[PDB]
Amino acid sequence: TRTSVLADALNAINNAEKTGKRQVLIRPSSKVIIKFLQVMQKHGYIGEFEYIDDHRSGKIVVQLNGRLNKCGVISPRFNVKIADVEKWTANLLPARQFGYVILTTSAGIMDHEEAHRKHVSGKILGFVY
Amino acid sequence: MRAKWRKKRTRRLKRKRRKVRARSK
Amino acid sequence: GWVPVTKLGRLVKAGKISSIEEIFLHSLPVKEFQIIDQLLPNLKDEVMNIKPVQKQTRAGQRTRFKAVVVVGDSNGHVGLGIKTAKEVAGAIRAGIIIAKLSVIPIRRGYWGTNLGQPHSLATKTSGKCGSVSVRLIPAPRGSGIVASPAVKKLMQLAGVEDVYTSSTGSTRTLENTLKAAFVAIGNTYGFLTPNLWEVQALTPSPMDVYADYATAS
Amino acid sequence: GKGKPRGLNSARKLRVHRRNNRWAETTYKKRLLGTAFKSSPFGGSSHAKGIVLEKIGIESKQPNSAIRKCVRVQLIKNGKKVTAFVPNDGCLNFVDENDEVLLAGFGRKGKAKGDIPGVRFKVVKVSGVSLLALWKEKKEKPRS
Amino acid sequence: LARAGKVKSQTPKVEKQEKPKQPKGRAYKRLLYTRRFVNVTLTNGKRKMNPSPS
Amino acid sequence: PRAPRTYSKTYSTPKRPYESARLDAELKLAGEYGLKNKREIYRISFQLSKIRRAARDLLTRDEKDPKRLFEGNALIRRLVRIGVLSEDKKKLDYVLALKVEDFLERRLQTQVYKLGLAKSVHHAR
Amino acid sequence: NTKGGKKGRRGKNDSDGPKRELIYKEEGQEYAQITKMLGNGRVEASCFDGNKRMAHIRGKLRKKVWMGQGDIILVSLRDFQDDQCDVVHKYNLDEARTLKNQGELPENAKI
RNA sequence: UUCGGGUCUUGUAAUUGGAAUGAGUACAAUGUAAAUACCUUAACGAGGAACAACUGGAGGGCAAGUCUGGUGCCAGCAGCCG
RNA sequence: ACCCACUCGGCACCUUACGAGAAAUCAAAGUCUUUGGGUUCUGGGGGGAGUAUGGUCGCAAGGCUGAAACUUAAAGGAAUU
RNA sequence: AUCUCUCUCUAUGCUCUCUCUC
Ligand SMILES: [Mg+2]
Ligand SMILES: [Mg+2]
Ligand SMILES: [Mg+2]
Ligand SMILES: [Mg+2]
Ligand SMILES: [Mg+2]
Ligand SMILES: [Mg+2]
Ligand SMILES: [Mg+2]
Ligand SMILES: [Mg+2]
Repeated sequence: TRTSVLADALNAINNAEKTGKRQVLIRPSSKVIIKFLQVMQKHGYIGEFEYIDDHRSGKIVVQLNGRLNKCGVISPRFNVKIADVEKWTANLLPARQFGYVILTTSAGIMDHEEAHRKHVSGKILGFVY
Repeated sequence: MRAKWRKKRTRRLKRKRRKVRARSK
Repeated sequence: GWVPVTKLGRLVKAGKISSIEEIFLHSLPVKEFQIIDQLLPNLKDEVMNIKPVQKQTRAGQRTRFKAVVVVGDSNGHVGLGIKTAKEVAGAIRAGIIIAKLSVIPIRRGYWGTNLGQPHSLATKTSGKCGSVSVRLIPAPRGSGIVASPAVKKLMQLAGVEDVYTSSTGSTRTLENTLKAAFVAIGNTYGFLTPNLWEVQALTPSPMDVYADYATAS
Repeated sequence: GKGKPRGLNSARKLRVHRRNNRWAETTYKKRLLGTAFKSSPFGGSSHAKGIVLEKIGIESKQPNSAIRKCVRVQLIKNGKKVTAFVPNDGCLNFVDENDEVLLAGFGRKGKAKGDIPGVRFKVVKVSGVSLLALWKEKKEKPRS
Repeated sequence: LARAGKVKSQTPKVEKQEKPKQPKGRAYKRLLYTRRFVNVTLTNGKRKMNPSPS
Repeated sequence: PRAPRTYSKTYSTPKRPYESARLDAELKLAGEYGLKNKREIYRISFQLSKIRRAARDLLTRDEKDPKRLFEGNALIRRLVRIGVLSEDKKKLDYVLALKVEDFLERRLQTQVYKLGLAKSVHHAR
Repeated sequence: NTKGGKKGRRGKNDSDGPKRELIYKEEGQEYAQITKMLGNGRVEASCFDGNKRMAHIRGKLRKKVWMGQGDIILVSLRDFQDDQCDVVHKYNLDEARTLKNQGELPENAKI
């Protein structure tokens, strides 16, 4: 079995980026993945995503800018506290200030900076750049 | 040196030891 | 006898280009060390290590010496070279030439506070030559280049203020380590970061524009 | 795909695995089996003292040569027979048999120095005087 | 004879020279600095310190 | 017993003892500012290192956070009081730099020699 | 030629001569007949004095001069120990005979 | 024109000085349960020989000598290489 | 039954590297410093050693499990002349 | 579709080691 759909999607995206291909096909998709993509779009890491979210499960096709470098996951979604977020950023993000650690928080799925602004940490979902 | 031969030798030694133990008993 | 063979070299000689930056932009086949000397004024010729090297063929040994050269100014662009040769001085010279030919620029990055003047490194950057993996983690102001002496020297030559490094593999092979470091440095500018993002249109090459002056007929 | 388990509730297993693996680190094993106390003549101790039995000039390992000069020591605490080397040139002329002597290791975490087989310990304080001092004149030993 | 206690029993012990008192702590450091970074006549060539009678 | 009599180490010894360039630098500093002990230089570096650590920590906390507003400012004030930091230079990045030369310059050993009174650093000492 | 000609014997050169001066006795140093040539540099050699001993080869002769059974040999006895002792100098057959003639060693063993 | 002044500032050697000091000593005063020691302080107190810094090293690792005499696979060094 | 066009599933190839390799090599040994798709199981210098001691499973032979003391500065992998 | 198809004992060997200046 595929256990983490989001992870697989991210892997696919990464592979596409590596290739230089400017379109993907996320296979099972839906909800969390969609939200992640939305967040990415907000900062403009992916160009435009369109899903044949049909009568089954959903299939996302991402027309992407290619400016995205890498987009991770971590499937043991660790319960991030408001202080060790810095540590996480240091570990995961390349630059000190460029890039976004994706957090699934009670306030919703968004990047790290936005979470900080709302002062709600949650669980790590992934990261871009 | 071959390892199989060594193993065989060891086994033989073990057997001998066992025999000795039996005798003692 | 400073007569060039290549067209770029000829152009450089004539004086219709004064910028290495342009060359870097258009990725030009440099094969004359003269060009770099002409354009890049002050560059420190530094030899790292001289490894004795042999190939034991019938009648005794055959001692060749492998010199490692790191060249560069103290502001951005850094040269890197290696040569095996019979005499040591000659080998060193050859390495220097090669290093000059190589010379690669760094995207000298920041930490967040900005303030002023090109500082340390852009991102967490890596490169592997052998097993050896070199990290370059951009270290805050004054946090002196922390590395293998060789790597420290290379960084100094480049013109980096403060960097954290992390080693993997057998770093006792100094040459390999140096190569890895060079690769990592190269990677720094070959990386997409929000400071790039906004696309700037292509400028024509000096090789295409000044093509009439490069050729003598 | 990274052989070790990576789950949120997978912790216990991970810990146990780590524990099991640790048992292969030689140092850790030494620390925890109690071989520092159960085995080894310097039983946990750092600077055991004993007494001279025989004054064997032990022949060295190869590339090198020369007769090396060592001491048979009966340790006062445990009472094991020990082969312990004496530093400097002709310090044997200050040791003598039936004399009390303090010993140390070899900067070797046990084991043996790079020429002397069987030897594991430096003779350091002959009758509580120290050998270095004796060597460089400095102080004189109680003997008669 | 191949017996223990050679060399030092054989070699004549030549006594230590009198020598003018080489300074201490701060002064010594200063002297060292003067020796190494103040002048040095070997400006062209190498940054070598200890020479030889050769 | 009494208890709270705590003794602090005050200096850091370098991890590599014969890294030549570092040693040379130290020697040069000693020559410049008359120093009996390399532990003096080491002491000062340790102090500076501590300051740097604090600054780093402050930076780790975001711009115009309460901690940053307090501790950083306090540090800056302290530095100004000693001297060392310039009056234009009060922005934490400067603190992160600070060199090593400046602490060996704003000290009685050098401060006496700075206006005269001695005509040599050893004399001043 | 030394032992077996070889490709790998011309990188040595031996200099002593057959017409060399015979070495005499010293203090803590005496003459031994070899009882049995043992392994690993060790050798069982009965002294002319009247003690059994255990003889040991010490450098020098370890590769340069090969030895056999029942040979007259200079042994410097250990001054601190006694049971383990070391070979210093091998005597030639002619040399041995001369020594015997002289009467420097006790007449008990034959060459 | 062949120097040179050393004009401007230093480095250098037993040379030769002209000024400081606490470390011991200490009238005493302070200190203190009483006295030590410190903080204060009148008297005595440095010309290299004194009022004396050792401790490791100098093939590499690793800063530092293809110096001088001795020993000669011995004596011994050497954490490992050697 | 043949022939072309496709796929689906399987054993495999050949070609490259644009990756990964310490390389030899690899369409996985790739997506592994830009390091967390899920899980089991093993290894931590070589030797002593798969030995000694226990335990068990066995008619036995043996298998499963599995040390330490001591011992050395190498053993080993791939390539190169 | 053109190969053609050859053959046996032979054991062992102990004596080092080496860099420069950039
Ligand atoms: Mg010859
Ligand atoms: Mg006082
Ligand atoms: Mg000394
Ligand atoms: Mg050196
Ligand atoms: Mg010594
Ligand atoms: Mg093991
Ligand atoms: Mg059993
Ligand atoms: Mg090998």
